[PDB]
Amino acid sequence: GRDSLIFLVDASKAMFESQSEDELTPFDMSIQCIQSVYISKIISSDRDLLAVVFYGTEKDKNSVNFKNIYVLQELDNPGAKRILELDQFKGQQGQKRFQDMMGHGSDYSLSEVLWVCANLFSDVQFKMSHKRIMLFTNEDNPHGNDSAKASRARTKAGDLRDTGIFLDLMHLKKPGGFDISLFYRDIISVHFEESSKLEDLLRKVRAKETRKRALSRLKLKLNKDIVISVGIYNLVQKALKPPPIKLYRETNEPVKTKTRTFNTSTGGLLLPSDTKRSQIYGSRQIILEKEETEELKRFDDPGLMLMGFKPLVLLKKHHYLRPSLFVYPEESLVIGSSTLFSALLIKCLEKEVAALCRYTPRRNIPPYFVALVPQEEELDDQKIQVTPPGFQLVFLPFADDKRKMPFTEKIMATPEQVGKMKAIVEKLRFTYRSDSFENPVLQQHFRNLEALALDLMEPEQAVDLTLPKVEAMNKRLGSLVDEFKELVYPPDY
Amino acid sequence: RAFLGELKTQMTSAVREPKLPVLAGCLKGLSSLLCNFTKSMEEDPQTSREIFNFVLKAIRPQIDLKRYAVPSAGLRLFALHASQFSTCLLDNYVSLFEVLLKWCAHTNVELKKAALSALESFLKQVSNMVAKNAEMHKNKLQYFMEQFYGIIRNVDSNNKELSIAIRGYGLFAGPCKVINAKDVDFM
Amino acid sequence: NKAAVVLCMDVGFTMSNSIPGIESPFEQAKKVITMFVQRQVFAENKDEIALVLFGTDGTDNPLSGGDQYQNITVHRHLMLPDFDLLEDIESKIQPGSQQADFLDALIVSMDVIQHETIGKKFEKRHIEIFTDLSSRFSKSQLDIIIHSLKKCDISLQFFLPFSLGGPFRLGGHGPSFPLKGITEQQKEGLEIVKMVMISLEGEDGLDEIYSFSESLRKLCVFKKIERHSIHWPCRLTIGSNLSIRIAAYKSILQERVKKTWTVVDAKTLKKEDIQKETVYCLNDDDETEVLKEDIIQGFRYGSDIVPFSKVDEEQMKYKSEGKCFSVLGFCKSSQVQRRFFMGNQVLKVFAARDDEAAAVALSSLIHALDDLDMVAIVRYAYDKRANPQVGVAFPHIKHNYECLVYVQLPFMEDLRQYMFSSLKNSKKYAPTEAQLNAVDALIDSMSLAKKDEKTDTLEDLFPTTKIPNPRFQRLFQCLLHRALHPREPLPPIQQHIWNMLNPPAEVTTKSQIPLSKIKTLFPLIE
DNA sequence: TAAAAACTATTATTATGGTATTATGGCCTTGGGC
DNA sequence: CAGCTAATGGCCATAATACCATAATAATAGTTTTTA
Repeated sequence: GRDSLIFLVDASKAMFESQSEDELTPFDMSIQCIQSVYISKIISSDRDLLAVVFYGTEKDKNSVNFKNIYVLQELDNPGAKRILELDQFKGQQGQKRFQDMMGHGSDYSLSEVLWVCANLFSDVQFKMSHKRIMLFTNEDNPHGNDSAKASRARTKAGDLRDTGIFLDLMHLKKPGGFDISLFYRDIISVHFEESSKLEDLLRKVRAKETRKRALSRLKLKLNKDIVISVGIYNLVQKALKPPPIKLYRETNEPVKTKTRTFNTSTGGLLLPSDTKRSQIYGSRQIILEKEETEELKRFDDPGLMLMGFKPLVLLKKHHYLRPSLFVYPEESLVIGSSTLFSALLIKCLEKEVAALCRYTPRRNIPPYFVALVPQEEELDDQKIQVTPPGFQLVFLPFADDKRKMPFTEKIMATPEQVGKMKAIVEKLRFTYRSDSFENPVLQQHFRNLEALALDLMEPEQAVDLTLPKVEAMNKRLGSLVDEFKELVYPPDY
Repeated sequence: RAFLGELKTQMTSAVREPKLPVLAGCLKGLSSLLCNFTKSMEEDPQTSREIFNFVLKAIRPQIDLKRYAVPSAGLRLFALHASQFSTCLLDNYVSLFEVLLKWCAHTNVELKKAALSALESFLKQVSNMVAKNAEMHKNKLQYFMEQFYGIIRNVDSNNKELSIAIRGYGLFAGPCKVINAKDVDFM
Repeated sequence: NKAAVVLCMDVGFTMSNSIPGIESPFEQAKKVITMFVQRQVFAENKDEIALVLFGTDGTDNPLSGGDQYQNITVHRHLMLPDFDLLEDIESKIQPGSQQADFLDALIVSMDVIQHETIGKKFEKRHIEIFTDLSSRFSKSQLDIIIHSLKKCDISLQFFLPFSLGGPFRLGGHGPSFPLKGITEQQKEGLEIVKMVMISLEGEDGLDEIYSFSESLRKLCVFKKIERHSIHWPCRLTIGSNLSIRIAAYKSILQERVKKTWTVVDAKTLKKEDIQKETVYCLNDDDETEVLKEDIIQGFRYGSDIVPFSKVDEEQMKYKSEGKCFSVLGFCKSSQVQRRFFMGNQVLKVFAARDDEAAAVALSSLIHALDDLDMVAIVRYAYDKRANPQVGVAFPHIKHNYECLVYVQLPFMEDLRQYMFSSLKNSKKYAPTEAQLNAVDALIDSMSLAKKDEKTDTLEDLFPTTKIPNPRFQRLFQCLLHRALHPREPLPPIQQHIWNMLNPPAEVTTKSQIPLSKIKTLFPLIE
């Protein structure tokens, strides 16, 4: 449920060495990779557990008590001085000191290493799912000498994949990024792409957050006589942080502050009995029970009702407000809405018609009128899903929505502009994407925490464009905005 | 009196039902509380009274005898003169009395005995002011009297199992001092 | 706002008409008018009311004579509202039946505006004559009163029991009554008011002809007197090329309470006893009290405690400045999805105008957007106090006036996605269509908006809009009830409530036998 | 009579949210014959 | 002075907070079974 993800560096010998190359030991590149995912799960803050281990080496860290290994850490959600604790390992001083202080390279034996790290899959005491491992190697030859080691590769390998446990080798630059194809299968283990490097890892997880989540499950009675139960889902919440946590000063420790009510006149206490929930205006104070309030919500019950069918195009935006998060109607428990819900969306979409509902949130609420667009089902060859089949949970518009908005005259433009304006926008347009879109200015703080995480000087201080780039603005389009400026006006801004 | 209050509340607007763990406690140590009261009067009769009256169906059955364990000691330990109460509400109540009697008694369970207990007991308290009252116990005597009395002869033709004990005490409770105001001579 | 409010009301005989279904017109009158009462308690602003009584049995007014002033009673005086003014509803109101004429209460209402607003500063004013139009109708002083209430800047309303053109709701879903139920006396009065309205604000007022029941269907009185959205100053930057002083505006956004359900005392209600317990503690091993609330500001994350302060926060925090709005770029609308329109707060954005030129060129870029299905990518930092934000913004087009609306661009994290096996795979679920088609025909019978008026305006039963949401309404019933009457159990839910709550039964009836084909053709499991 | 497991059901678990609520949030409004 | 300040009168967004409220799982107990 909260799963496994694993760092590993191969060792024969020369790997922790740089191949005498003048940039880095690709070993070290791997080092910052480890840094990058383990750090990454600071941001993503993933109850997935992470692994740091090496092998193939001089001394050992393990419980399996064999040559050419080191544990680094056991499976973990991260730690600040788990980060720091591993932070020694950059730098040639830290290359070496890391190496020798631990000892660096002698021999190894492959599938031995398999059940090594696998036997870090032993380390699981908890609920995990994903078994995912990464070897760091340029190794062209595991060995030529004992091909019984090779049979051991092709032997235990299939076991460990069959173990559901999956390690691959990303294209880490042995020359050509690798030149080897040949025997390599064993070494390695909703439409997307793949990459050979860490940078993708780096930025991709710079802002990243939770993955496996579906929890509170409501229903929809369609009519009074027929059934569906409805899965509540958050495509997101407009995801925010785990928020500021109380820890006292020098003690550093959680306050375990509590709250109740003393009497605020006499030194006595107060109790929910002793108080109530009031509205007050003018002269009259008026007091009614926290109960009385919470059940004044009551109309029906948490649950949902097909309230009808509407033109989809009937409302585009005259309007908009707090989103649908996405309810997928459950079909395992209640199926046939497999079929029902299926052809529902089929034809209602065909009708450009939608199923209105009155949604009743959890432990009641006052419920509300909200449309449900049938959500279509979009999948390509490898099945990118932009539209998981379902409903758009479409809030209806209401008085408050319209509580105010002005109306007055409008003076209008001319085609003389649009002739240029269009292509002007063609310079201002970009094909956009699903991706690289956020409010990082909050991200920057879990950068600021990446600090104490590594305990270093300045953050990653990475780059997303949520802000426009001038060279392109003044580049592709140019100053034709001048033409527009003096079209109808000498502005002085 | 808070706990009294906010459970008095929780019995109301949540599925018309409190949290019975929470009443089991409220009443539970309310045992000792009452033991210390010296004559509750106003709310508390209704407090108890209610709680038992609402213990009477499948509600949120938990260790289902717990549902029944709530009144189990609940009426039982409540022997007070504060527990001399529905002598206010009796002619009404005794209806309810036997309703609960029949209720758990006939409710197939592993604690009947509680029923029997309070049965005898509040039964007694009845009998006690009965012993102290010609006015409110002569007729209303014969009210409660006959209330049970349907059970008195009810035993003759039926199978009540252990409930036999029941009658005798009521079969006493009828004749206590009572041949004075109401002749038990044939009894 | 800050205003005077003239409620000109008929309680009389035909307002007292015994009528099936929906309540009698004067009953209607205190229902809607007392929802005005509601919303006045729910206005919590400077709004006053002085009352013109007609349909009553008596005359109270500056002049009692004239042959007018007949059946004109002055109950109330324009004042900052108070709860006794709430109580007069609960007290005076009756089926008082006796007749005034219409220009009578019209000129009396004139004076209601006149001398009281004199001495009471009110920027906006209104006079609303709610009457079923049963009388001998004075056409005498009509246009006098009309353009003098123009001098009184009087917007105008009328309520009655009908439309100009499975119950019949008293609120929700348009005109509900047998359409010709109009007594034609009230149709000559209809022409009277036609003249009055076409005279003052123009002929458009014939839609401003309203009923009391539609007065329970709509919000109608809600949009009269009230302030427009206020300028949000900053520049929308269009490229390093272009920056523009503009007015951001909050358009569609979520309501909330008017207060928390004040949690204060019981048995007194006096908040003096009232406050919650700070109660900050130590962490562990008796973990005892700590005082001087200040603590570091930190976390755990992962497996790691995250010691930190508010200091290192404040400093180490990059931000926006105090405000900004900057186009981040543009794109076509093709790849783009409504779900993937995200947010709650929405900005109708109009000009910083007067020097309106770049609002015109703004229109230029607008139709540069609309032709090509083009959407806006814009930073927005709210102005008044210190915040960065960024979001999508898009032009909406409704011919008479248009703006771009700032809204949240759903942000890359924002997509949750599962392993879900395709509904494209029905290979475990298919019936015969022969049911599916039929229940489609149901979907028509249940189509809420079907083409109406032959305006191609498909009138959605449940047509959103002037139909509100409970939480407030629900409470509001709680508010008149308990505010105006002692503690009770659940207050009246009066089904105008549920009228709103539930669609009309011509659709529903048309669902019934399809509601049958559901159960029949479509079984259940579990 | 209990007395045995007993696979069953229960109500127990949060992690994760969403509400709903707090708080001012750094601003727009108020003032007076020189 | 010049114009009255200018912090006064007001205060909306936020972020924060709360309550407050579930599945993801995993338990309880549970009432039957005869046995005795």
